[PDB]
Amino acid sequence: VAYWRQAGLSYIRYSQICAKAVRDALKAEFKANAEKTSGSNVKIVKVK
Amino acid sequence: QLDTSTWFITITSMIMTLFILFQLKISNYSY
Amino acid sequence: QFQFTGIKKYFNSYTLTGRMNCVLATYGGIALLVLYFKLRSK
Amino acid sequence: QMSFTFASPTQVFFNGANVRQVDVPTQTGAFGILASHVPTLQVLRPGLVVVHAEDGTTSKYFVSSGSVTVNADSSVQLLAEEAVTLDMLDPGVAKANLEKAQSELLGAADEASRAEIQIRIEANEALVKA
Amino acid sequence: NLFASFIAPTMMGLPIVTLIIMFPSLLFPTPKRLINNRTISIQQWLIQLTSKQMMAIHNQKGQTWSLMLMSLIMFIGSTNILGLLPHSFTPTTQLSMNLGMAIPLWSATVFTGFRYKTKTSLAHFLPQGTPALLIPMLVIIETISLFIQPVALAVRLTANITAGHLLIHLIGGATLALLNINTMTAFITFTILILLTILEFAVALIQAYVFTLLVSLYLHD
Amino acid sequence: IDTAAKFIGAGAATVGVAGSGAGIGTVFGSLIIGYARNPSLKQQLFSYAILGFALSEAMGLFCLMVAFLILF
Amino acid sequence: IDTAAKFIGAGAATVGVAGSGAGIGTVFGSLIIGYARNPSLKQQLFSYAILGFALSEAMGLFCLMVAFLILF
Amino acid sequence: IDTAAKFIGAGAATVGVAGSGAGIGTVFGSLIIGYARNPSLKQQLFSYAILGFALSEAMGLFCLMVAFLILF
Amino acid sequence: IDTAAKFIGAGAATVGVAGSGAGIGTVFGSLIIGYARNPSLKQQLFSYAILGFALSEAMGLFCLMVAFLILF
Amino acid sequence: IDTAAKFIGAGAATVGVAGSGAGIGTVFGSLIIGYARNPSLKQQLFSYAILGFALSEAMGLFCLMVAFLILF
Amino acid sequence: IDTAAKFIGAGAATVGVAGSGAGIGTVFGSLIIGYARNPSLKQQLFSYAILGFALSEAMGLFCLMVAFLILF
Amino acid sequence: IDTAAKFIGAGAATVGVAGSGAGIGTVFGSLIIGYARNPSLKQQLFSYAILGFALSEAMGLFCLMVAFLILF
Amino acid sequence: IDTAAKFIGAGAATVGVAGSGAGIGTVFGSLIIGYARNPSLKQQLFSYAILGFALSEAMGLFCLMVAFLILF
Repeated sequence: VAYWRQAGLSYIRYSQICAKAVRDALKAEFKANAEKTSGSNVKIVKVK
Repeated sequence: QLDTSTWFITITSMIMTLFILFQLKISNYSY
Repeated sequence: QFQFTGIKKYFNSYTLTGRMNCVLATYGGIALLVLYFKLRSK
Repeated sequence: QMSFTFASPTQVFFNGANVRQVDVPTQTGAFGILASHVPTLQVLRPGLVVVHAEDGTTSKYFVSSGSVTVNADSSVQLLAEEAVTLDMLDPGVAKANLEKAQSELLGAADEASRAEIQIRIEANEALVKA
Repeated sequence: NLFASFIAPTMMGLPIVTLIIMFPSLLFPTPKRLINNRTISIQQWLIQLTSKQMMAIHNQKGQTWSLMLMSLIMFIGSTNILGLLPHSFTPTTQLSMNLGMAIPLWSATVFTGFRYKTKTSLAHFLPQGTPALLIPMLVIIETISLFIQPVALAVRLTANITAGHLLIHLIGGATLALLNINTMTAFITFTILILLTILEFAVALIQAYVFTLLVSLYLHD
Repeated sequence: IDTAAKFIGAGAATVGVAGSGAGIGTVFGSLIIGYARNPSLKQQLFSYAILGFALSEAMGLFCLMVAFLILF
Repeated sequence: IDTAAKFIGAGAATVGVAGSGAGIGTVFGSLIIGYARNPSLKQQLFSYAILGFALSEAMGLFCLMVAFLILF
Repeated sequence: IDTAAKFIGAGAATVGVAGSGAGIGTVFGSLIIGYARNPSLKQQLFSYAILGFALSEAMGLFCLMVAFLILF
Repeated sequence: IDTAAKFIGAGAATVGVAGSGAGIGTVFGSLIIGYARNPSLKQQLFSYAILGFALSEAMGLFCLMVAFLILF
Repeated sequence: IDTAAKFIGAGAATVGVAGSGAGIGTVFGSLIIGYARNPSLKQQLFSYAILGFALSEAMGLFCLMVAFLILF
Repeated sequence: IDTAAKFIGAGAATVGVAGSGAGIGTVFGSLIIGYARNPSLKQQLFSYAILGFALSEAMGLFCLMVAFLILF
Repeated sequence: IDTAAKFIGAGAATVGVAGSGAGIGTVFGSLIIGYARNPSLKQQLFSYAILGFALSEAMGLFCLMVAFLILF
Repeated sequence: IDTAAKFIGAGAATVGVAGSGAGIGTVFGSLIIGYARNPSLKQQLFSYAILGFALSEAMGLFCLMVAFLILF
């Protein structure tokens, strides 16, 4: 148990945050990997 | 000091109080 | 009087084993007798 | 006496390669893997992983998160969400991000959002070391 | 001098040890209505809270002993706390009643175990599982270990309270003497600091005394 | 004749407090490491620590009683 | 003089009880860290702790009994 | 004068049993932590524990016997 | 013959403070390793360490006070 | 006289056995924890245990021989 | 006789350095394993170690002071 | 009769080396455990190990020196 | 008279050798738990221990030699 746990954060959420933080630090020349990641292409439709 | 061979009264009184007074008062409880 | 009937069940039911105070009485009597002998010896 | 596979969702670095040892900065302290290590299963934390080749050279990579698995034999699978090299990084932008993340702590109101901010500052402070 | 309070069975023309030892019972009024005042509600809540934490192990026969154990713990705890008063006389200091408390219950447990479960009660001497080939050596170890329980159970209670009171009295004498020579409030600071520990050290002893007997009873039940 | 023997016997007997000090040091030391495992249940482990310290103190306190007995 | 020898021997005899404190401190220190690791097997852990505390007390009280016997 | 020598020799030799308590505390503590990891293997762990406890208590008993011999 | 004999008795009662010199080391040592795995929660750890150190040193001051009393 | 010297020397020398007991305790404690962690390595683990036990017992036997020499 | 009864308390008062040595050994040892767990937190570890060693040695030197002051 | 005091005082002050002998083992023991988990940083672990050993041996040498001074 | 003091001092000097016996068990104990992990890395582990055992026994022997020196 760490501070992120018992705070409403899951391991997947923490992995997303750390991966985003690492990808930010890259040089502007190599920033084309944001196109490769592009994690936002799935919409959510609930039952109601 | 604690060993003066007058141990009859204390034992009798302790037995009396422990085995009569406290059990009877503690029995009248609800939970 | 009116208190025996309150815990009569306890006394005749479960404290049968705990009612063996003979060991304590014998030990106390022996200790007192030895102390009396020592005091009388002076 | 080892089969090391350092894979990523995009590319592959090793596939069954034999190396003498690998050092991993996992959770709950550091680690060292050699010969027939005892079986273990642990997740990673942002840090630097070094692999010592049979010749003697040391290759370095930066890992964000993933999983580690050492099985009964000398087979190790290290699957990481991220795998990058320092040569494509800017230390200055790292320091700027850290500087902003510092004030983000006091900017936060609720403990969950501040927990996210704390993860941010933890990642930023971890990477600026090297 | 120092050994004055201990060797003093309530000095009077007629001994009044009975009055001193029966006094604590006049602090627990018995309930008589569905809703009562504040002073007894706390008592019954405390009794309920303590009961569910200790007697929740025995299956059916140990539930019968519940009243005796609660009475015992309340009695010892009430006797010990009242002794912190400036000129009180703690009956638990005397070894006589401590010796008259341990033996009956221990004997009750030990020959209750043999009456119903003689086959298993005889087996507990030999440790469970195979202890290599050292059987005769450890057989004589655990049987002598059996007899020491009441002696220690009485002696620790007889010793710790006397040690605490001796410390308090000596520190008080020390802080009195240093008034004439120089000025030092460090000693009264020591006294006030130690008083917290002496105040909270009694209830731990009550709990340990009751818990050991609980464990011993559960073994043969 | 006897005063010197009683005083030196009391002075020798008063060295039994080392074990209690070591025990209480050990127990509290284990508590901090155990707490660090998971911040939850801190009150339970604290209760265990307090019980252990009190038990060690009881097991080591009756040494000084013999010293006071020999003194008086 | 013989009584003085008995007194000094009794005073020097009690110093062996310090072993009980260290053993008690160690056994209890293990229970907390072990429980913290696996908060499932409370009963077996406590039974083993109680067994250890019961067995460890024998030596110190034995030495104290020897001192009491030699003094009187 | 010989009785004084016997008394002081007995009072000095009785100290050697102190180490038995520490060893007993050590072995029992190890069993607690050991059981936490592999409760399945609790059968084999005891045999080791008993062996150690018996060995340490035997050493303590040997020292006590030497003390009794020097007393008599 | 009196003050000279009390000199050794008072000097031999200042060994109990040595046992207080190990519990403190064990306590602070546990603090170092305990927080090493959990870098946060420093304040509560520090408070617990301080409590343990104070308790052990008070146990030592007990023996020191007994030694002070023996002289006079 | 010589007899009192022999008695005191024999009594003081025979106390160097606590170290052996403490050593035996630690060795067995490590063995159970070690096997508990990594099974299927009993040969080496048992091997190291024996060596340690033999070393500690020899260390104690040296002091026993010293006591024998002092007495005679 | 006064000189004869002196220098024996002084000799018995210098045996109190054992606990300080044990504690000074225990602290530095805990630092080694702690450092190996997490190399990042080094300066704080070293500060804690230094504080612990200084406090332990300060506690230990009290016995030497008492022995010297009794000696002269 | 002062020579007897010198001899027994020197004999009593010799017991001060137990702490160093017990402390030495924990440092070297801790080193083996720390090296096993992280072999790479083999160089740094030593400086601390040898620092602790030097401190412990100095603490023992102090008691040796005071015993020699008393004996001469 | 001086001969009796010589015997008493020689007997009392050997007490301090208990430190080595305590440390050997801890040293070999570390080897068992250390070998439990990364077993193949064994040569360096054994080397480290040998040094600790040698140093502990050297300290023990250094303590002992004063007994023979004072005896003759």
